[PDB]
Amino acid sequence: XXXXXXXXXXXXXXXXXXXXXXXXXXXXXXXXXXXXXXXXXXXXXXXXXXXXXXXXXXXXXXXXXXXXXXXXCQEKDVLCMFEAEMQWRRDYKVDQEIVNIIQERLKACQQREGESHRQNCAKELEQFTQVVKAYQDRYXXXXXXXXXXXXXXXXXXXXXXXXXXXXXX
Amino acid sequence: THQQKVLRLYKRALRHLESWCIHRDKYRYFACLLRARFDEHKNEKDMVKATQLLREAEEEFWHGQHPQPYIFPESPGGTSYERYECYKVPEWCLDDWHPSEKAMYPDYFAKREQWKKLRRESWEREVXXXXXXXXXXXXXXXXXXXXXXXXXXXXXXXXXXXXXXX
Amino acid sequence: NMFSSLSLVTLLLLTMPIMMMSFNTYKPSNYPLYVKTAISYAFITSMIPTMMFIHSGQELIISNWHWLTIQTLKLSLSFKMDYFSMMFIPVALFVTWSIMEFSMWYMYSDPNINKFFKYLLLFLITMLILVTANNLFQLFIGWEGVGIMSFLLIGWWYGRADANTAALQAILYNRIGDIGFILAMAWFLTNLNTWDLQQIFMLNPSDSNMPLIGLALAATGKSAQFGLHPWLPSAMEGPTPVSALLHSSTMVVAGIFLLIRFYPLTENNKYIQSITLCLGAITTLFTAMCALTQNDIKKIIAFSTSSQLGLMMVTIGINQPYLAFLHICTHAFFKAMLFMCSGSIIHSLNDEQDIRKMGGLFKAMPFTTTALIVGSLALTGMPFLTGFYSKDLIIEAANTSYTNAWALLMTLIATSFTAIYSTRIIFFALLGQPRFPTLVNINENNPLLINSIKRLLIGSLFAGYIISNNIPPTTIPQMTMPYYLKTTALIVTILGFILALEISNMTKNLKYHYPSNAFKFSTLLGYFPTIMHRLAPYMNLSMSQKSASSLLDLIWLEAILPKTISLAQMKASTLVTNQKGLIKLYFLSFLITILISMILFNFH
Amino acid sequence: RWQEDPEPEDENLYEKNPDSHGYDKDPAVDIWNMRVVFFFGFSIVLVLGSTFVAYLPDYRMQEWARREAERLVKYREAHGLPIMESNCFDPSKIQLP
Amino acid sequence: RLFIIKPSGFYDKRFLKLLRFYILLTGIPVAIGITLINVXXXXXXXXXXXXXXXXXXXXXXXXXXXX
Amino acid sequence: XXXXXXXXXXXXXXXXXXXXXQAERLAIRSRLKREYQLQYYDPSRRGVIEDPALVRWTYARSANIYPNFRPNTKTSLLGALFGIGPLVFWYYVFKTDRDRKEKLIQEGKLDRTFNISY
Amino acid sequence: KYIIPTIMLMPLTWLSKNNMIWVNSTAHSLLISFTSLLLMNQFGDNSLNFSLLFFSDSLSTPLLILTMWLLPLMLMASQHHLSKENLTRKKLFITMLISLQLFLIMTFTAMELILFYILFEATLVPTLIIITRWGNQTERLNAGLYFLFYTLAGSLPLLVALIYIQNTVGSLNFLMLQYWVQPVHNSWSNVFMWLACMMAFMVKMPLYGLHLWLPKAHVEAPIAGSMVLAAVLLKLGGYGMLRITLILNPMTDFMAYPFIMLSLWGMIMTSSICLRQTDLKSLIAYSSVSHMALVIVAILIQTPWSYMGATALMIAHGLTSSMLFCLANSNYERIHSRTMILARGLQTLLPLMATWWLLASLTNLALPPTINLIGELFVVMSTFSWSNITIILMGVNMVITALYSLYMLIMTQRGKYTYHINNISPSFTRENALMSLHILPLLLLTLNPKIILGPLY
Repeated sequence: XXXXXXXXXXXXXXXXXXXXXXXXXXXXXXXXXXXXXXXXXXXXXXXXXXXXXXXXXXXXXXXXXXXXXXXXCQEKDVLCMFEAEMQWRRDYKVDQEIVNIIQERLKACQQREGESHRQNCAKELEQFTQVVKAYQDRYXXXXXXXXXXXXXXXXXXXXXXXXXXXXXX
Repeated sequence: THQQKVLRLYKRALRHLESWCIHRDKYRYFACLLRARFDEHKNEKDMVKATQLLREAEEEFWHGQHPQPYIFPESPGGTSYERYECYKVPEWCLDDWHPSEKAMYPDYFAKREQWKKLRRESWEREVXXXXXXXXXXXXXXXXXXXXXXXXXXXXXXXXXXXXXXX
Repeated sequence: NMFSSLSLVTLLLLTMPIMMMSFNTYKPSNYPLYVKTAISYAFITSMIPTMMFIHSGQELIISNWHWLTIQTLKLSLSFKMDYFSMMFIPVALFVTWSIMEFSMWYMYSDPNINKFFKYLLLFLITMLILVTANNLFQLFIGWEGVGIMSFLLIGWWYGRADANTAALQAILYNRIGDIGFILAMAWFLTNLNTWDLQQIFMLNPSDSNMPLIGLALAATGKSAQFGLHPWLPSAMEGPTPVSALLHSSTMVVAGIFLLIRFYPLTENNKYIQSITLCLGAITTLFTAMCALTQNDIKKIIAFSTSSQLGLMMVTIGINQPYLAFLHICTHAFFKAMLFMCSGSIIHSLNDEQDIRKMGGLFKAMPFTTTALIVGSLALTGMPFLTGFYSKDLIIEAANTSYTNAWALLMTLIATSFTAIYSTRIIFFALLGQPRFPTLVNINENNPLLINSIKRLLIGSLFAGYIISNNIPPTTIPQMTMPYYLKTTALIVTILGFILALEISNMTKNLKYHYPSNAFKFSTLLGYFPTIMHRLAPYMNLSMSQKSASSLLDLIWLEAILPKTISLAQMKASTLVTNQKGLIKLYFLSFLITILISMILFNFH
Repeated sequence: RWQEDPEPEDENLYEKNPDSHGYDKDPAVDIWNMRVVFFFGFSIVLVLGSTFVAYLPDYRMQEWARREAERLVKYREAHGLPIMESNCFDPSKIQLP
Repeated sequence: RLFIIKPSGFYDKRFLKLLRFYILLTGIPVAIGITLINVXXXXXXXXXXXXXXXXXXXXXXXXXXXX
Repeated sequence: XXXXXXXXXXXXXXXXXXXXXQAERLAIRSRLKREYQLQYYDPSRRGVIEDPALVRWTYARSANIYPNFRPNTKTSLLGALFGIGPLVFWYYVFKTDRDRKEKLIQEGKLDRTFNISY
Repeated sequence: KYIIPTIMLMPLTWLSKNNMIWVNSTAHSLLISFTSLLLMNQFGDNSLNFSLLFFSDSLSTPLLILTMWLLPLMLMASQHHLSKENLTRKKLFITMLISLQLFLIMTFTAMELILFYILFEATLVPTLIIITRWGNQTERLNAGLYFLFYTLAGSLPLLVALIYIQNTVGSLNFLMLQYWVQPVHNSWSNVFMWLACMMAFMVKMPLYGLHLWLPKAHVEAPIAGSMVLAAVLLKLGGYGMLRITLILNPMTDFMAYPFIMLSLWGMIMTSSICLRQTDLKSLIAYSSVSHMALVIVAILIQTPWSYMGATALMIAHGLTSSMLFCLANSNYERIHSRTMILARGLQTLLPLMATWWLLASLTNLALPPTINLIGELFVVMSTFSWSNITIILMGVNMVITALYSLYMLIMTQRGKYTYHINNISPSFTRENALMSLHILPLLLLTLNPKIILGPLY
């Protein structure tokens, strides 16, 4: 909901015109099992949801934003670095699961189309290629294990290539 | 021994014959042909000529040696259940059974206890009888049979008694 | 909504005996019957979603038990119910359904009667995981799980010698097949961030490294092939329902099953198309040749699977996944019958596993012999004996291609070669005069046998009516060459059987003919016990014993610290034992020490 | 000559003068130790300890990050063009060379 | 009838009985663990208001035993 | 190892020296069997028998390491080339693959766009 | 919270009466191990320090829980031994385990390198007394001297290494302060700075060269089999390789390149010998070389994926090899010899222990995701990003991983046992409990392996 895109709406409607037979085996079993134990499971779930009554709201998500970036404070000192290093590790842990959502968007496209596969969608394909390429350059993926102090050197390496190539042309 | 080496090859030749031929009536035809070949040299005893034929017997047989021979059922080595189907349980595990469970079916436990008491008493008499045999080294080839009739049990008692049941 | 709910029921029903395995409730003698009753209702619950698939519906489900959150990944227990996965479930369940009630008759009155059923359920569960696998990590659970449960089943009979060689080799040759499969994992993760099977259909990369050294190398380990196949005749050493499952529906599909699911990769790559058929060309005749010379009831059927696997490899090489699964589904019904109806002979005439000694006539046994005739002819190209609906569709499609000509010609000889070993069950053992294995041998039909074989006949006859008609196909192959391509599939079975009957009767009915000793037979075993049972285990152990252990791991790699002990003790002896007392000698050394500090060392 | 070296003897509890036990000597010590407190650790560390492991107390932002990511996706999609990653923790750096 | 092959059995079967007796003894909180989801409510997804950040449990979703 | 003809019953003669040779083999075979017979067929034992031949078999690999190897000769140096040698073999394999990879990252990109894992 | 109740185990064993001892030492240790899982697991984005620098928090160490898991288990299998001798001797060699447990907690908890070093070598002292006494076979001293003169010869260069860093670059201390560290310029003078930090951990984590430290410690058995579990703890006790390579030398990986190649050949040659060997304990001793060699490969790559497999394998091997040694001890207490060929017979004589033999053997291979599939496979996946050639060598090793396990099974799965008359009772209630307490914790890690691999997970 909200964040996940997916398809808008599915059609799914049966006609059944050819052959009389015993109506349909798929339709008869669907109507029978809906009231057999599926209706009892819906009644038991409603009985437990109503039994809760009082519920705590709770904060759930925590704030804490910015508090000075790592590429603003320099020189080896524990008082300034510790707040900056916690900020970068917060962003890195979230960006690991940002890609996961975009990856699941591509997972949703594969099943819903099936036969089309790569012929349609295109929006999820373009969104995945843009993020992963940016994730490869900015958030390590090449510069060893995670470190906030080494990240500034990784950003400087990409900035040096932009300054050298543009000056020639 | 010359006699044993001929019999060992002849026993192998008959069982190796049924791998090449399919039907039992055709097997009997070739069996009579093999008898006529060996009876020609069996009539006279030789020290040089008969030993030359023994080494010659390895040839022709080795030319058609591997058509995957039949061992039939449970045979020493070969194919199709050599040690399989018979998992078995050792006699040492029988006495190892704990109480309460040992109380169930008392006919098997009481009869085994009587045989165990007889085996314990005969063990002292069997040890003196085994060293009584004239060799004065340890043993010669095979184990010697019992001479005494009153004491019974020929050397080993647990060799034949309690083995395996399929 | 009903599709998602009923799909998990089939998974839960098979785990219910395992849930009641750990004590729970006492069940004496009823535990072998409890497995039969659990799978009986599992078939009915699996029939409905397949009937829904013919109508309308396709659903993918996850249990939300994602154990991985590591670096842009989610790995839940995914269950795919789509085409190749959906249709295979009721086919595999109906095959087992007969084998479980067969397991009541065979292996009866054993101390480990309950434990035998325990591993067979796990052998069914691990396969069902591999079938419904939508994650590549989920795919490993099935592909290794079936290969690891086979150890307990092939080496089930507790033999001191020879029995454990087969169980060792079953995983040993499988783990050389793993080299590709684990390489297929590592390439998939590095090149594609998604890791799951839902990626390949969009933004498909054109690389030869992935399927060749990967899925094809996995297809050589699992499911026979040419690469490594000495584990097939050795697997016959175990009990007969075990050898039935490994070569009909379970272990025999695992190699091919991966290649069908990875169908967009095979179509795009041209180099993969050739190598799948070039390796598939050697699988067709070389393994079929071994079925002729080897004369054992079980071992003929063991090599017949690998000859059938050649056609299963051609389907991947021809780029037709739709006709790929159709052959294996019908193959499941072919050898569920053929393995244990022939296995019924072994138990009847004492304990004989040879075709030469066996003489089970058609008049002597009425029920078992009828299945042997139908089952053998079903493998060959027969118009309505479920052979035409599986085997003949591949042969007609193969002729119209830009693919290799030598691979196409080699498959045509193998299709006619099927008639030889199928008649070598009938003419060699069943037909003619009985060989008489033992004096006074009892053979009788049991109530458990009648309920199993007769209900297998429905699956072996109606397979070309239900599976072929209901499944939606893509692109019709039959169009060109009425005599060169279309007729050649049926004529090979007719000319092959006539050649088999003329060759077998000439040696059997001759009386005086004399068999020739000198022959050019590279056919007895295919010379694989000479290189992979004689040379390959020796070369890995000679480098372990002549080298490694007797040179490095005990002497040379140790020689770092004993090197600084043998030289250290020599330096130790030059101070303690040196200078045998005497104040004279110690004071003579003090003369030099002052001269070192003044002349040799520059300080004042 | 060994003099006093010969003293080695085979010893096993098994079942003789023990009935059924795990601890060496005394039936009273055996039951209270080998079956009670031996299996009390089997009940507290294994059964009651299964509730913890990783399930319940969040465990290093595994469940927290999912709720945090989803609200950041919907906010950045409506206003901005670039999705999440574009320039990670870099805004006006004092040159390079 | 035969005496057959004998094993120890008495020592073997007792251990499995002694193991399972202490699984069942702490199998009661396993049974309570099911009813904790049944009787008491687990968690609901809702936006937090600026009043209290943490009380008893700071941030815990699913299962009352987690809090 | 196998020859042109498999050894099983090839080349056998009765003679006089060979007849006494089989008598020598049975003399030790029966001697070691009877001491096993005296140990197996009594209920008073209860335990695992030692057997001096089997202990010396385990002692052959676990011990007798440094009492041996005192004649090194040229055989030991050949074993060193089969041990320390293959370690130097991969040094010209892994480095050549890495130098192939490192050149691609800087100029003419070969790495996939949909790559993020490690 | 962790230290102090562990120290109170020392007066517990001495004050208690002669009839008890073993009941108090095992029961009280189990409730301390429960409380370790209760508090240590809680962490934020970056794991925040516990208190003052004496014993600190865990950042990527769920391996402390394993030490707490063996804390009672190092007493269960040692019950068969020590019982024949004096009551004062019993109390002494329980307290030597308590001292081991005291120092082993201190190594993993304390986020340091200077004070960590004097706890790193401090574990060697109680194990030395443990190995040099109670050894049933001879050459205790030809294994006891080799136990120190391999480790201390490599670890004493840390005094000239670690102190040299803190004298130039700030101070080592907290590691959370360690961001002063500048990348190494890579010169001929900087070669011996890197080697001295590595060679200390190159011994405890066995390679191809200088690996003979481990088999001598295992074959020559200290006490029964419970002390061999502490020898497994020493392998994973050199965990500082996770900390040094990441922090102290981040730019230095060019000098790591020859050391990976050494450990890569310490996979084929170490496995080949682990096939034709006679001793049952030795066939676990050489398989433990190759299993821990996988970790050394993963560390020197320095990729974020490899540390996940590295941290997993430390816990994976710590409860699978120790499980295998308990099975080796269970045959050593009955047959009285460590020979594989002589001690032959499962299922027929050992009906329920044979299922524990199967579960322990198959865990060495890649089973359904317990811990070793999350351990081994993660390293193999990470090696391809290093170089494409690796899996050609690593795949061959995956064949021989079966050849440790199945060869140990088959050579015991023959139901002959003609020479053997002993082993009447299959297993005591404690002996079967040992086997369950090793596999069932790994079976609980199937549901959630987050507390099995966590360096930024």
